[PDB]
Amino acid sequence: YYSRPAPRATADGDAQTKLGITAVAPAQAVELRPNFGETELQAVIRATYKQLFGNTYILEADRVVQAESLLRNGSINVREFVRLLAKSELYKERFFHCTSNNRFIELTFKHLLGRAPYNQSEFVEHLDRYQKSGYDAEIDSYIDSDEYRRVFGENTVPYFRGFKYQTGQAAGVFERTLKLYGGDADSDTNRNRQGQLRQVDPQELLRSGRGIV
Amino acid sequence: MQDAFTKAIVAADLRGSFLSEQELNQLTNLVKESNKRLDAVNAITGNAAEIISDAAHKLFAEQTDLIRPGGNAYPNRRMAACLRDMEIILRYVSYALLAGDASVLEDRCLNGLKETYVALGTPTRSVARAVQLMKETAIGYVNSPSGVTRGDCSALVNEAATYFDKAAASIA
Amino acid sequence: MQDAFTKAIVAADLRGSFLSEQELNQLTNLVKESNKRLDAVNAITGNAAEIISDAAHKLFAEQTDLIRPGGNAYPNRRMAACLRDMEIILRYVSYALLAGDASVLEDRCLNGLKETYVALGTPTRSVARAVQLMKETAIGYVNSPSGVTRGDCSALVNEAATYFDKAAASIA
Amino acid sequence: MQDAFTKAIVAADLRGSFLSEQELNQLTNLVKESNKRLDAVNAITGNAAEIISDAAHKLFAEQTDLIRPGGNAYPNRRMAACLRDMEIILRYVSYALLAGDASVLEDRCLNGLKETYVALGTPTRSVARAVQLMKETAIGYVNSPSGVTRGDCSALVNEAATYFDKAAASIA
Amino acid sequence: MQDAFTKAIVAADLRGSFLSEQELNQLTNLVKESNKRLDAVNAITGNAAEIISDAAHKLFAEQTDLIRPGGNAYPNRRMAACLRDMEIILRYVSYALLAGDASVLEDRCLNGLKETYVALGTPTRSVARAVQLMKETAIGYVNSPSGVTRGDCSALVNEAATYFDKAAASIA
Amino acid sequence: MKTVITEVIASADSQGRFLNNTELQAANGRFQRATASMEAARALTSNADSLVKGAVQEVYNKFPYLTQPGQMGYGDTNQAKCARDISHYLRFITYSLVAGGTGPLDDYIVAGLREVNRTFNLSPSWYIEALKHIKGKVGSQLSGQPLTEANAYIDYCINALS
Amino acid sequence: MKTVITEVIASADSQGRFLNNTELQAANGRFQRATASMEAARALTSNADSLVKGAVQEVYNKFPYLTQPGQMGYGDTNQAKCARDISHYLRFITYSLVAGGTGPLDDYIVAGLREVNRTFNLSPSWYIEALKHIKGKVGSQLSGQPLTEANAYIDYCINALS
Amino acid sequence: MKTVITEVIASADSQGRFLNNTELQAANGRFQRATASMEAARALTSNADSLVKGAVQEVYNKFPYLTQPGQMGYGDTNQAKCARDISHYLRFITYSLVAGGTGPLDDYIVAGLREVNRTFNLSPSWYIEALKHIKGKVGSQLSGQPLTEANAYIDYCINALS
Amino acid sequence: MKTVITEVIASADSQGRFLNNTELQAANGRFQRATASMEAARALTSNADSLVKGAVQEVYNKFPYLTQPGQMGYGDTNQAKCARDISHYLRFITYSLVAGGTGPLDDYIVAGLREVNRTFNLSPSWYIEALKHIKGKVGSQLSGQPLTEANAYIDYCINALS
Ligand SMILES: *[C@H](C)[C@H]1/C(=C/c2[nH]c(/C=C3N=C(/C=C4\NC(=O)C(CC)=C4C)C(C)=C\3CCC(=O)O)c(CCC(=O)O)c2C)NC(=O)[C@@H]1C
Ligand SMILES: *[C@H](C)[C@H]1/C(=C/c2[nH]c(/C=C3N=C(/C=C4\NC(=O)C(CC)=C4C)C(C)=C\3CCC(=O)O)c(CCC(=O)O)c2C)NC(=O)[C@@H]1C
Ligand SMILES: *[C@H](C)[C@H]1/C(=C/c2[nH]c(/C=C3N=C(/C=C4\NC(=O)C(CC)=C4C)C(C)=C\3CCC(=O)O)c(CCC(=O)O)c2C)NC(=O)[C@@H]1C
Ligand SMILES: *[C@H](C)[C@H]1/C(=C/c2[nH]c(/C=C3N=C(/C=C4\NC(=O)C(CC)=C4C)C(C)=C\3CCC(=O)O)c(CCC(=O)O)c2C)NC(=O)[C@@H]1C
Ligand SMILES: *[C@H](C)[C@H]1/C(=C/c2[nH]c(/C=C3N=C(/C=C4\NC(=O)C(CC)=C4C)C(C)=C\3CCC(=O)O)c(CCC(=O)O)c2C)NC(=O)[C@@H]1C
Ligand SMILES: *[C@H](C)[C@H]1/C(=C/c2[nH]c(/C=C3N=C(/C=C4\NC(=O)C(CC)=C4C)C(C)=C\3CCC(=O)O)c(CCC(=O)O)c2C)NC(=O)[C@@H]1C
Ligand SMILES: *[C@H](C)[C@H]1/C(=C/c2[nH]c(/C=C3N=C(/C=C4\NC(=O)C(CC)=C4C)C(C)=C\3CCC(=O)O)c(CCC(=O)O)c2C)NC(=O)[C@@H]1C
Ligand SMILES: *[C@H](C)[C@H]1/C(=C/c2[nH]c(/C=C3N=C(/C=C4\NC(=O)C(CC)=C4C)C(C)=C\3CCC(=O)O)c(CCC(=O)O)c2C)NC(=O)[C@@H]1C
Ligand SMILES: *[C@H](C)[C@H]1/C(=C/c2[nH]c(/C=C3N=C(/C=C4\NC(=O)C(CC)=C4C)C(C)=C\3CCC(=O)O)c(CCC(=O)O)c2C)NC(=O)[C@@H]1C
Ligand SMILES: *[C@H](C)[C@H]1/C(=C/c2[nH]c(/C=C3N=C(/C=C4\NC(=O)C(CC)=C4C)C(C)=C\3CCC(=O)O)c(CCC(=O)O)c2C)NC(=O)[C@@H]1C
Ligand SMILES: *[C@H](C)[C@H]1/C(=C/c2[nH]c(/C=C3N=C(/C=C4\NC(=O)C(CC)=C4C)C(C)=C\3CCC(=O)O)c(CCC(=O)O)c2C)NC(=O)[C@@H]1C
Repeated sequence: YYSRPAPRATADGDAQTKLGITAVAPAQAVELRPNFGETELQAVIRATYKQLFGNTYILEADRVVQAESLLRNGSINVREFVRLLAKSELYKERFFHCTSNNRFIELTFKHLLGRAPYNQSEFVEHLDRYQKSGYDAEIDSYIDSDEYRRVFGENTVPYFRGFKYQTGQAAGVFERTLKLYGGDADSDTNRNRQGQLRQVDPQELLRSGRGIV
Repeated sequence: MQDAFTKAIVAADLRGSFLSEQELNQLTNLVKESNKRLDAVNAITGNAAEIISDAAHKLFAEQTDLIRPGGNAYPNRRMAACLRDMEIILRYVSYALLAGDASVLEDRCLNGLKETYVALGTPTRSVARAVQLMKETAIGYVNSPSGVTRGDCSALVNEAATYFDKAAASIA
Repeated sequence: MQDAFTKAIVAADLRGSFLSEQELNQLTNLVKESNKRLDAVNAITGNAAEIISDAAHKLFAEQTDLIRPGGNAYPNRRMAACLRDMEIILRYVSYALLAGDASVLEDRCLNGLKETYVALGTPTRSVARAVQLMKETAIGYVNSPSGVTRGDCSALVNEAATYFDKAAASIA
Repeated sequence: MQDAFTKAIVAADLRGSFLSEQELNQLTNLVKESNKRLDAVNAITGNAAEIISDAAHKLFAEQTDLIRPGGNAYPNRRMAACLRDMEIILRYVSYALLAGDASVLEDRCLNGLKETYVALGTPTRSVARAVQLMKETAIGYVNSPSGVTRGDCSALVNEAATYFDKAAASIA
Repeated sequence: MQDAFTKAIVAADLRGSFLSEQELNQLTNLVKESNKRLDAVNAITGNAAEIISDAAHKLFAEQTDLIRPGGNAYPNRRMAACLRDMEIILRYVSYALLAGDASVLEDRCLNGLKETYVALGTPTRSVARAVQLMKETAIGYVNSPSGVTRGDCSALVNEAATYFDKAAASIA
Repeated sequence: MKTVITEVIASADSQGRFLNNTELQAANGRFQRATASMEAARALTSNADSLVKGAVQEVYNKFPYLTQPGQMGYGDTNQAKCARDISHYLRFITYSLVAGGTGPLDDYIVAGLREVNRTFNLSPSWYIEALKHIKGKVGSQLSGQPLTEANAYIDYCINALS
Repeated sequence: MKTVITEVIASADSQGRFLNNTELQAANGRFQRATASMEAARALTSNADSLVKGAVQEVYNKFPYLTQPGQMGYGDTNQAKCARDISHYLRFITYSLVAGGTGPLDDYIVAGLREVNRTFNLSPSWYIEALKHIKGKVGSQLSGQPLTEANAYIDYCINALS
Repeated sequence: MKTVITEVIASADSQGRFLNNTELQAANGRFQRATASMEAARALTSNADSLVKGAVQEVYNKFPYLTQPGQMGYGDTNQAKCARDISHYLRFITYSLVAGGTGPLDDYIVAGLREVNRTFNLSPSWYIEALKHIKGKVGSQLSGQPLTEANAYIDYCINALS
Repeated sequence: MKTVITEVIASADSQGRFLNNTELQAANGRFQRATASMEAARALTSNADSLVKGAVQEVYNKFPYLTQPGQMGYGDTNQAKCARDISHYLRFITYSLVAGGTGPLDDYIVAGLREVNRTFNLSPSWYIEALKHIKGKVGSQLSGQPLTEANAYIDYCINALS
């Protein structure tokens, strides 16, 4: 009696595999170590490029050789490597110049922290930041922020934190990130028909609190 | 965020007006109850672990299938999640109770919870049930403490209920 | 992830039971074929570069427009992406072949692919074609190797086919 | 990383030469022992928890002060760390044992450890002691198993020792 | 972090003992002064902007060269920094004052400050000066407020001084 | 909005922990104080108007040239605005007292203060005087803790403005 | 270490702002409460020993088998330890009361609790009883707020242990 | 799920490369071993029940007090559960042998083990005995590599539990 | 360097866990295979030279124009290099066999292959032929698994080159 196939009889994996989030859910974390083999280096590099650029395809010409060398000497940590990629023509061309600032913020949020944006205020602090100071100062505020430091603070490639309960999460990340992720073959792409557009609808943000400012 | 005080303010602001004397008297009295309010919260926090433990036992006695192979609370990993969730909801409820306002609870905790549960395939109904089971146990403590000055806590008790219920409803 | 073994387990689990003796004998037999299975994989991997190269040539001879200005495989950048896609698909197929299960292929590789292709404007039909072209060439090698002990690989060959086809279908 | 095989290669490479026949015979022999090698590792991993548990008990019986207020293993938080550390070292040692090479152990684990311990005020001596305590217990299992084919493991046993000792030394 | 209370605890802990009755009486009385303590802090915070503004004016009247081309407070950008810094130091000092302990100030703020100043080429001397200038102005307010119950604040005033001075010294 | 109560919740929430004794202690503080705070608010609310008149006025004495033609202080529209504004400051300081935190002040007034003021060429100085003058008057109608509270908040703005 | 005072500083510090009225209110709360807290500590400190004896004892009644040979409760060493431990918990509870925050408890007792207990096979249950028994005794020597405080902290551990 | 085969795929996949000789070597290992593994599973599967009875039983001998009224071991419901549980562990162990990896164990049993056990106050110790007793029995029906395999997995749990 | 043994360690290490049964299975695979691998290496090592001559030669037949003056194949220096290179390929394939992984190949030969070849205008094609010709010869001296292994590695390069 206490052992009997339940009538639902869904597997453990089932719930993830049905959504297509099976790889990202408890994502694996890639760390660069104090002395690195030639393969660890090349894993880290592949993982960064895949996560920052959103599984969009980076050719052989697109790669940035210098940043990778500095990463090989030990002269920059992985966290610095991430900033160099993020502050780069190639990133800016894909997720910044073609989209709207509302679209970019949600992208960078996803790229540099696997979650989607928790609420409407997150858009206010990051849009005003951008008018006051550069793009660059904005990008820094992400890597500089404590949440980036607290998880994957140094020598760890950023990984999706969405799709798993994180402390101080808002509800309705889960759904929001599902709008952003959309499967292992999907990729956000500057160059698709109808351009680069926000998936996260603006009314669901307000659904989480909206204070004054 | 928001709470009882802040809220009343905001209202007042849109009228563009100083606070009504009547309105002050809401807050004035709200203050007076503070001490009661606090003890209420304290009681929950103090008994937290238990509240859950209890509720769970009852939940699983009722819906045997959850813990059967293929059910939603099986295997361990899932079970763990389910416990974790209960706790969270509780945590928020408490928060609200102190604030004297649902908001905090609605925004961080409830809003979009349903949809999550749907996508996962977790049965919303059962979740709701658990929340109630919790409710009852919790009130149990709020209402029957030791070493507190005896008096009437009903007002608070009911508000507590409401919070639990908003939870139950929105999840369900 | 999943593979032939793991899968059978999972099935067994939902029934709530130890593995049927009958069911073991599926796996027992599956093991025996291993060696064949392996060589199959080895053959693909060994010839990879060529498989693609070949398929491409044929693909472009057929669908001249892809490589014309305005088509999908023009200019260079695009062409490169298309080669690369072909490789990825192949890569997965191989993986599956070893696992003895479609899953890996469906989840990592095919999942979302159609929609992507749509958004890009890439003509799904042509993609499917390419996959087939690959299929045939690949089988070619699997089935005609050198220095391997002679025997029957059909069973494996067909399963290979199926994988390719799942690909073709889901893309298309 | 590195291991016995890779190592020999590297050496050979700098000379610019094919592997010496003599050198092959090191590796050839190494292969032969594999089975023994493996079981050794298996024994450690199997008993891991225990090994530590044991060593700790003894460590604290000896150096009572570590667990006294003001000592280094007090309070809980610190104690936890100390246990964790022991384990880690073990983990590495095992790794090495399989690889047939100290490197992995030295580079990931031992390197810088002394100085850390110093800065914190951790008494390196005691750490070293713990490592030995572990060593003895571990060998205990490696060397006295049940259901393994009886034969001589000494060669492996000694190599095991050495690893433990490199640890002890570099920490100390 | 640390503060007066926590500190005493920690001491007690290493002895391994409950707090001595004598020691409690330090804290008991410390509590009693709270109200005074608070008002002190309040006074600083209330006047913050001014405190600085003032100190700066005086600093620049004295060391004209700082504001000349080639000096350290020129151009605007630098000037801004210099103001910002002063403020920060102040902020911390206040924090300490509330805590009833230097620590917070030393650890968050003063630690590394000197070296920074050095590397930049900022003249530490002048920095120190500014800190004092601030000190005097600040005391000014602490000691001459409006609407406060008349009584003796000396004890607090001196402690305030000390904090400022630790600052001055470590920077210098 | 930052009040005592909201903050402790926030902090508790971030760490992911239940409200324990630590936070309640803090809350308690807010509630005990309220009695004084509330009193102060009742006092400001009542004399509002009079405070406002006095302030606006003051400003003009302090900066005569404002009332000259071609200036900002000149022509009724502006005077009306000037009144309004100070009334807005007055209502919000009262809100803060009651809410038991700077919160109301911060987002409603302090946020974006600078840029607004820059783009419309409102000189902070003015406002300040207004406030100061107020502070002085309040320093009669109130006493003891009630007073102290009133000050705190009034100042908080001075500092933000400057 | 988490106390009321440290927290508000922390929060203030993070945002990069001066301590304003908001935080002081909170601080005030901590100080007002202290009088009760302090009282409670004096009471526990004095009866320490007696509480400890009673507790240890209790545990054995509750779990007779522990005292049998080949068990954990058996042989003086273990009994000594068991005593020590409970005494440490009490010392931290007294420390917390005085510090006015869970801080002391968190850092000494709680952090790493699980793993310690796992590796040495200490059953939380035991400790708990100890505490409960204590709580009961304390429920005589104390009264009103002093009592309430004592409880809070004692419980906080129960919850952490369980 | 972690099996040999899945892992090499994973590793291959991460680097973005075809399965080359390196991985196949590894795979081969898994397949060669299987014959022994499979044998072991057939043996456990058959004697399941008997192993279970024996284990449950053992536990009670080891911890008499459990069967007393007011305890956990007492009253059939609990006994039923206790049985169930041990059976689940065995099923996963058989699954693992066949799958050729710890995977099945990890995902069903191990992940979340601690917290479950904590919240329901299941003492790891118990399970352990069960396992040990089992291990001892298995140490008769099996021999050579088949045995060795069985052990590995059984232990793996002991370690996870402790 | 990527060998079976190194990888499993790596994977184990990343997760932060002990080597469990899963990995050992894999290792075992590597060791069983070795016997064949090792044999193959002994065979290549011995016939090295002869293989090299034959290859170099072949290339020229395949691409006559190379030997003409003003070309790359022309003048002894180049021929010497060409020999050297193929010998380098030959020694490293042998290393891989013994190491039981592509590791050695990847790090020496493959990494940077493209750019080197581009900057010096070495046409991959050439190398390829060399290899193919080799493969053909090896296809006589070896047989069964030993052969299979040799191929795998030889190919691995073909694929990398192309
Ligand atoms: C327990 C009473 C019931 C139950 C719970 C349950 N939940 C999950 C999985 C998740 N739960 C959440 C929920 C939250 N995310 C949030 O932000 C909040 C608060 C705002 C909650 C409460 C999430 C995100 C997950 C998925 C990710 C994770 O595991 O952390 C499960 C597991 C289902 C799965 O496949 O993941 C379960 C079982 N379900 C029941 O059966 C009980 C009735
Ligand atoms: C309501 C569910 C229960 C109840 C409560 C009750 N409490 C009081 C009075 C007080 N309660 C507290 C408690 C606190 N004040 C604080 O500042 C804190 C945080 C550190 C706490 C936990 C205090 C201090 C008081 C005042 C003194 C006292 O103990 O009485 C009352 C009395 C009525 C009032 O308005 O104060 C009551 C009724 N009584 C019930 O019926 C339930 C058991
Ligand atoms: C080639 C056979 C045909 C073809 C393909 C094609 N694809 C793209 C662009 C993309 N393809 C993908 C797909 C994948 N990403 C993955 O990870 C996987 C496997 C898991 C796949 C298959 C993606 C994401 C892109 C976007 C890449 C990027 O943005 O850099 C193109 C280029 C189209 C474009 O405009 O970029 C093409 C041509 N299309 C054909 O015409 C061939 C028949
Ligand atoms: C099938 C597509 C073609 C075919 C295959 C075939 N292979 C064997 C036997 C073996 N092949 C291998 C290969 C491997 N084993 C390993 O461990 C590895 C990775 C390191 C490889 C590459 C081995 C070891 C064997 C056993 C000995 C042998 O090679 O003969 C057979 C024989 C059947 C059997 O083993 O049961 C067959 C048929 N032969 C063809 O002609 C097919 C087109
Ligand atoms: C050494 C410390 C003790 C010892 C070892 C010993 N082992 C064997 C033989 C084998 N042991 C294994 C073990 C494994 N091979 C694997 O692939 C794996 C992982 C899945 C393991 C765990 C195997 C397979 C063998 C061969 C067959 C057998 O029945 O043992 C021997 C025999 C000699 C040899 O090298 O084969 C010995 C001596 N025996 C002791 O008593 C030592 C204390
Ligand atoms: C003002 C009284 C004097 C002065 C100050 C000054 N500081 C800088 C630059 C910096 N000052 C600091 C200060 C800090 N670092 C810390 O860690 C802390 C405490 C936590 C402080 C207060 C730092 C970090 C900098 C460098 C970065 C920055 O942008 O400020 C300058 C400018 C230096 C420059 O060349 O840019 C100045 C002028 N120097 C004077 O002339 C005054 C006597
Ligand atoms: C010291 C530099 C000056 C001074 C101080 C002084 N203050 C009091 C008494 C109080 N001051 C406060 C202030 C606060 N308590 C709080 O909780 C808060 C935060 C919101 C504040 C700002 C309070 C409440 C008191 C108690 C009542 C009162 O105001 O009298 C005294 C009186 C002595 C005492 O210890 O109670 C004194 C002396 N007075 C001076 O002469 C100095 C210039
Ligand atoms: C009074 C000291 C001086 C004065 C005031 C005056 N104000 C404006 C215009 C504005 N006043 C404000 C201020 C506020 N509006 C808000 O929403 C808030 C926060 C709640 C404040 C503090 C604003 C925003 C405006 C700008 C737009 C508007 O019309 O509201 C003017 C008009 C200046 C202009 O039109 O450019 C004036 C004159 N008038 C005096 O006599 C004093 C010099
Ligand atoms: C008492 C209810 C039972 C009991 C307990 C007991 N404890 C140990 C051993 C330890 N207990 C602790 C606890 C602490 N040490 C700390 O540093 C702190 C924080 C201040 C605590 C709470 C620790 C760390 C140990 C481990 C080693 C040590 O020497 O303390 C034992 C001994 C078990 C062993 O194997 O060493 C026992 C028996 N004793 C009884 O009589 C009750 C059953
Ligand atoms: C047997 C050694 C002892 C015992 C155990 C016992 N267990 C429970 C309850 C649970 N035990 C588990 C364990 C698992 N459930 C799973 O799904 C898995 C993974 C497959 C495991 C290992 C769980 C999750 C529960 C809680 C859910 C449930 O109610 O089934 C009990 C009942 C606890 C209660 O408080 O009701 C008992 C008694 N029974 C004995 O007699 C031994 C002492
Ligand atoms: C042989 C097929 C053809 C040929 C060869 C040739 N090679 C070079 C130059 C280089 N060859 C290599 C290759 C390697 N060096 C390495 O270190 C490795 C990996 C370990 C390899 C594979 C390198 C690196 C060089 C460049 C450095 C150098 O010039 O020595 C040349 C020289 C070409 C030039 O323009 O200088 C030549 C000619 N020539 C023939 O006969 C064949 C056509």
